[PDB]
This record gives sequence, C-alpha cells and structure tokens, in this order.
Amino acid sequence: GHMRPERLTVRNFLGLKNVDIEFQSGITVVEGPNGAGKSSLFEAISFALFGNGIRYPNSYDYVNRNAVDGTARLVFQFERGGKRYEIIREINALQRKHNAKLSEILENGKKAAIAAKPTSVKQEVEKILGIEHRTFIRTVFLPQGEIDKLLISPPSEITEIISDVFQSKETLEKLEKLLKEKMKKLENEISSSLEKKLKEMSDEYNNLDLLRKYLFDKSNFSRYFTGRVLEAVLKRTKAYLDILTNGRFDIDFDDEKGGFIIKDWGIERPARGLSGGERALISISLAMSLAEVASGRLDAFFIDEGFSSLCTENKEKIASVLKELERLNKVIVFITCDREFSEAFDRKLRITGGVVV
Amino acid sequence: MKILHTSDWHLGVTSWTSSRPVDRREELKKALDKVVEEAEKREVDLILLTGDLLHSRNNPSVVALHDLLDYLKRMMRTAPVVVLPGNQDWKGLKLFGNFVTSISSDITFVMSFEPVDVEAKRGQKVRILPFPYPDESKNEGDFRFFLESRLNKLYEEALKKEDFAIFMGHFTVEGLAGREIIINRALIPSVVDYAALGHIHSFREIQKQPLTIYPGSLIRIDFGEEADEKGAVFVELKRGEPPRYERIDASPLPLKTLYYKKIDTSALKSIRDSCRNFPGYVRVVYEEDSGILPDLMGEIDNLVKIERKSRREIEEVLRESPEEFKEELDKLDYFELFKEYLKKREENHEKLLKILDELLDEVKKS
Ligand SMILES: Nc1ncnc2c1ncn2[C@@H]1O[C@H](COP(=O)(O)OP(=O)(O)O)[C@@H](O)[C@H]1O
Ligand SMILES: [Mg+2]
Ligand SMILES: [Mn+2]
Ligand SMILES: [Mn+2]
Repeated sequence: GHMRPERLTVRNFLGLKNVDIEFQSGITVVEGPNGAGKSSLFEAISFALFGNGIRYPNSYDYVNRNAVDGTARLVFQFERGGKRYEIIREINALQRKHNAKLSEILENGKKAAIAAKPTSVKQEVEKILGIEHRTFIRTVFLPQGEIDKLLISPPSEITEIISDVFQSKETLEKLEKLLKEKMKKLENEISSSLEKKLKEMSDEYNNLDLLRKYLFDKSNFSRYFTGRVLEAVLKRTKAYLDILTNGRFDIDFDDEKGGFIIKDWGIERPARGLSGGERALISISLAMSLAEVASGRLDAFFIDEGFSSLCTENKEKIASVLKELERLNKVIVFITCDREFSEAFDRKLRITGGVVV
Repeated sequence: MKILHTSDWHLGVTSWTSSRPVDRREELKKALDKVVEEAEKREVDLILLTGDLLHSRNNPSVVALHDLLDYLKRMMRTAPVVVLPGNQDWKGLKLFGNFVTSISSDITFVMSFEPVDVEAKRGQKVRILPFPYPDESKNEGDFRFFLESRLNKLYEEALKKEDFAIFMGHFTVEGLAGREIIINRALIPSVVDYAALGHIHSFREIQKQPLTIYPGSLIRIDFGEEADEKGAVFVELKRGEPPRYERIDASPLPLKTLYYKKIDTSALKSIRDSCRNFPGYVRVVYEEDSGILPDLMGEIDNLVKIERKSRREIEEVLRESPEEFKEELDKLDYFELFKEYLKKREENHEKLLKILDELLDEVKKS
C-alpha cells in the first residue's frame, strides 16, 4: 500500500479561512452549517494532490475571495510505503500565480524535494499514488452530488480503474520491458556440448516467451483479473443490499449490458429510474464494498454530503453498516450536516465560519 | 416479598416501516394493561422494570412518553417501582427519572453502578445493585476489567444488605443464537436474592442460583420471535427460602413465516389460506417469484413482509473474520492470482513461477 492521509492545513481556500487538522484511523464525521466550508475541506485534498477541485475550472477561482490577503495556501501530508510526503501549494489571485511543491519527509526535520512547478508535482503524485485523479474521485473520494458516478460508469471506465487500483502498474511496466531485454540478449546469444549450452539458453527463452504471453495479451489475464476482483466486490455489495433491502435489490456487472445492472425483484431498472434514496443506498454499498476489497491498497474513504436523500430509517440502517468499516484502520470521513445521521457516530469535527469550532 | 418484573416494552414501536407499517400500540397497551391488572390482583410489594420501556433512543413519540408515564403512574399506585433504563430508552428519561426519584419514594431510577436502598410496600428493605447497559464504546480488555471491578463492588455491597438484595442488569449474557459487550452469567454475584435482567425479548431463565431472569418483551417484535414466550414475571422472595417464580403470559398477536421455493398457483393458494383468518401478521420468504408477491402483499392486509432467502454463499462473507479477510484480499494480488491462472491453463510448468519469482525479485531492486 498503503496510501494514508496524515495532516491537512488550509488558509483562505474556498470557504475555509484557517484550518489545521490531523487524520485519525476509524470514523470521523465532519459537521457544521451550510457554507461552513465542509465540502471546501474535501476539495482542498483533491486540489492538493491533483491541482484541481470539483467545483471551478480555474485555480484562482479557489482563492477565498472573502479574505483581504488573497492567497490560498494548502499543506497536505500523507504516507505510502513507510515514507512521508508533503505537498505545498499557493494560489495568488492578484498575481494569478499557482505555486506547487512536493517533497519527502525523513530522518527528522528533513525534506527531500521531488517537484516544484504544478505540472511536475501532479506527474510525481500520480506516480507515488499509482492511481489517476479520475479513479480517485470514483472510488474512495466521493465528491458531493456525485455519489453515483461509479455506479453509472461505462464498463470500460469500470475495468480501467479496477486495474488502476489493484495492479501495481509500474511493477508491471518494469516487468514487461525487463522481459524484452531478457529475451533479446538471449536471442542475440542464440544467433551465435554446444547444443547443450544452446538447449539451456533456448529452454530459458521459451519460458520467457510464455510468461510474456499470459501477461500482455491483456484481453486474457487482465480481463480475467478485473472480473475476479469485481466478483469479490459485487459479492460484498449484494450482501449489503440483502441487509439493506431484504433481498429486493440486486446488482451485477456485465460489460455487454453496459456495466452495473440493477434489478428490483428480478426486474432490470436503470439507475435513473430508482428513487433518490435507492440510488444513494446502492452507490454507498458499492463504494463501501470497493473500499473493503481495496484495503491494503487504499487506507482512506471519504464521503462528501452523500446522505441527504436518505430517509430516517435508511439513515440508521446505513450508519450501522458503515461502522463495519471501523475494523480496517482506514481513515474514514463523512461530511454531513444531518443530526440523525451524525448521532450514530462519536467523533465530530465541527466547522463553522471557515474554522474549526 | 412479592415482585412484578417486566421489561423490553418498546412503547412507540411500529413494525415493518419500510414494508407495511404496523403500529403496535393497541396490541401493546392490551398486554401492558393485563400485566398491570395482574400486579394489582397479586398485590405485589415491589415493581422492577429493567429497561427499553421506550423504543426510540433519540426521537421519542409524545404518545409513547404519554403512555409510559401513565403506566408508571398506574404502577406506582399499587407498589413502589424501581426502573433501570436500557440502551434504547430515550436519553432524557434518566434526567426525568433522576428528578422524580428525589420527589416520591414510590419511584426510583438507577442510572449508574451506584446501589440504592429502597423500601417495598410492606416495609421490606431492598438493596438494588444496578448494572446498566455497557457502552460499546485489550481496550475491550480494560473495559471488561473495569466491568469486573464494578461487579466485585456490587458483591461487596450485596453483603451489607438488610432484608433483600436484588441485582438489576441490562445486557446480553453468553449463550444465544453483534458489537455488544457480552457478559458471562457466572459474573452475576450469587449472593443476591434475585437477578432481574432486560434487553432480550424472549423470556429466559438464565440460572437458578442466583435466580436470573429475562422476562422478555410483551409483543412479538419481529419474525425471529415467532416461537418464544411473551410476558412478565411474578417473583416471591422469602429470607429463609429459595426464590419462586411464575410467568405472566401476555398473550400477544401471533407471527408466522411461510416458506416457498416456487410461487406457483399452489403457493398462491396456501398463502391465501394461511393469512385468511390469522389474527396475527405473516411473512413469506421465497426463492423464485414472477412478480406475484409484491402484487399479493398489496392485497393481503396481514401479509406484512416478503423476503428473498439470502444465499449461504452471501451470508458468509459478512461473518467472515479478519482471519479469512486477509487471506481473501491477499489471494487477490495481481500475481498470487496469476498463480492459478497458470496452474489452470498450462498446468505443468511451475519453474515459470520460479522464473517469475526472481524476475520480480530483480525489478524490486531497481
Ligand atoms: N472562491 C470563493 N471564495 C470564497 N468563498 C467561496 C468561494 N467559492 C465558494 N465559496 C463559499 O465558501 C463557502 C463554503 O462552501 P462549502 O464548503 O461547499 O459549504 P458546506 O459547509 O455546506 O460543505 C460557501 O459559502 C461558498 O459559497
Ligand atoms: Mg457544499
Ligand atoms: Mn436493550
Ligand atoms: Mn430490547
């Protein structure tokens, strides 16, 4: 793994003024009044890592227009492979400068630059993280209003991010080109008791051709792989649906039927046809399942205001199911301003007026 | 001494809310009424209520509260009552409980581990040793540790009794059928004359020494409770003698589950004949349906719930323990999964893996 957020510090970003908070494992619910800056927090992370948020197209739109000192500063600290990283950005409205900086933290007060300039920082962060911005918001960073994005994604995108979450695509990329080089040197050595040295050198080569085959015909093991993982995920999702809906709702994956297929009492129902509440309940189970199966790979799970459309009896039902996440030393954050959903959890980060209160 | 022990009322509950709402009030008030009348008949000396008298921890009906307070008032008229709130009782009840015990000697609430001495109708001296429900919240360890200390102290305090000592607990004991602290029955100090429990809906005699009872709920709350017994308990206690008790049956509406694999014209027949003159409520669980049941449920009033038999293969994975969990996910690695793909489709060569192994050992040095 073991991607894991540590510290977030924010100044004058969107609706946030000054916030400095530390991420515990288990569940925190982030609460406060509308426009308090709850979502701003979640966006700050997205922005820290990738240099964009959900809500505006231009960096400088993110500057807190209600601060006289028109400079946003984001400091984000995470972890991955026993290593600590820290990212620093500043956005200045007047200047229209975007500054970004990535460095490792170490043996003590120690800092090892990896990138300045926001293009390089994005580059290196994807590298570090292994996943793309797109797979990040569809999996464990579920942005407000977009709870159902994965659920209604094209099968292409679905598999393309199962792979991304589960592969170690860089370990893979070094492998594929270590093979070419291993086979070419061997081919070279062949094009030049001698039959015995040749036997071994050719024996060794044809394995390598095999290993190459069952590994980069893609449409073979890759598909096989994603299927088996989706199976593990949908297995859990179906279980959660059985709890939450008395077995009324079911879900499956079929690349030819367009992706995730929902059935109500055996009957196919397009996601757009569900009640708002049902869509939420299904997206949440799916996401929650993904995060379980992705334990080890990903150590964080955020839901940004995804509980509103739930009715009182689904709210409890769903809180109850989400506590079963408390088992995985994941950092888990739910943003909500709802009493009935928050009563269920113990630890609260309250924000009002762009600060912690 | 003569005691009425009742618990787990759940005033304010309506069942199958999602599905087909049934407000249980009418049934429940009939049960309560019959239990109260019986208390008057026996002219008991003491009334013990061991929690979950209300259904909602957070948003309690004004009708529920009204009902509860009225029942408390009726009960007080016949004998002093002692109340131990449960985990589902409204958070504010304790506050009112506290307020009101400093005001009448006919009602007393206990909300800590702190023992209190009360006097029954004919002046019997009673020491109440309370064990409230244990907040969820190694750490478990320290909490069980803390909870033993509290049980130790109740024992000490039971020894200083005058006439009677009674344990009042609200929790689950070991041996039935999630994230609760389960408490072994052996931990309940034997020197008490009676151990009144609540929280569990089926009447259950936990142990004879000390006499430990859950009286159970007064209504069948959901279909798991189709067979068990519903009522309160009458208990007589005498200094010299062993304790005697007697269930007081609530006679609640029956519940019933119909099991079918295929919903054909035949199942369609049974279902109708089953619900026909049933004073109770019915659930059907099924395997295969053609859309009959949702339509059916609509038109049969006492058919309140339908439900797909959950696959065993689906039941497991949520039980499945951190032992099984780590194996499962680690069996999901891109390479250890790649194992069986090979062992399946070219079977014979596993040096290929030894080939692969060093190959991956190689790159991880770059
Ligand atoms: N560029 C900006 N500068 C200052 N405030 C902004 C900017 N863009 C949005 N806001 C405001 O910041 C506040 C916080 O929004 P938000 O975090 O989405 O609220 P919530 O706490 O409901 O999640 C809102 O009042 C919003 O209108
Ligand atoms: Mg918002
Ligand atoms: Mn209880
Ligand atoms: Mn109960």
